[PDB]
Amino acid sequence: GTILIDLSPDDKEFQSVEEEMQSTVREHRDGGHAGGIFNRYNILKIQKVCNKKLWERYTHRRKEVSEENHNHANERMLFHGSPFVNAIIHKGFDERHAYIGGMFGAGIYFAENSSKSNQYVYGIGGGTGCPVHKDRSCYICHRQLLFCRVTLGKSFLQFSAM
Amino acid sequence: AHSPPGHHSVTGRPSVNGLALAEYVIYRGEQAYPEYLITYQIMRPE
Ligand SMILES: COc1ccc(C2(CNC(=O)c3ccc(NC(=O)c4ccco4)cc3Cl)CCOCC2)cc1
Ligand SMILES: [Zn+2]
Repeated sequence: GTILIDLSPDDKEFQSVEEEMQSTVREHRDGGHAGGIFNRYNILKIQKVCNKKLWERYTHRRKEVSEENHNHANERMLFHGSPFVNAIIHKGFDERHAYIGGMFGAGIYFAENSSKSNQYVYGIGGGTGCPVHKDRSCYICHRQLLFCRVTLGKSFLQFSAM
Repeated sequence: AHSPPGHHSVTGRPSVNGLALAEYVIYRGEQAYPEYLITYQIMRPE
């Protein structure tokens, strides 16, 4: 169902996605323990994910939400990092697999800081790091994040102690 | 889990670190579309 369309670096769409990725790096209170030590990324590839079924499911839900919230889907573009990225692009997000209780309970997590999502690519707290070197701060191994279109609707504001 | 009644998502907003941006949680997979797949390396600072 899913095809991946490679974007060229001269494409304005590659550039705007790269800029969102780079400009949302921050320092983390673990000194880089989970996601590694860095101030920026080397972007190797950006692919557009195309899946007609998943898109129609998304727009169908988005309209239901919008109609429940004074015609406002409250759609954002947000990062998702986890080890499940390759299953997600084929099957879509599935809340049945998102039963792990994090700080805001079970559910599907997204972040505004790309470096926050980077902390989860190798698992909770960075897991044991990359498969090849067991290094959470590996500068060699390729990582993957998703930059996703997300419908928030009416969002419960939870202030966090972080 | 499920959204708090009368809500469609949760916003987790850091209140201590004033430079940390928000996180968000949804409870239905159809409320997100994975639009871009980004392959990258982190870079060692100089
Ligand atoms: C094992 O590495 C993990 C990384 C991050 C998490 C948290 C965020 N997780 C999610 O946002 C999440 C999102 C999506 C899915 N799965 C799919 O959508 C899916 C579709 C098809 C197969 O899988 C699974 C999860 Cl666990 C990070 C903080 O703790 C809470 C869980 C949990 C485990
Ligand atoms: Zn490695």
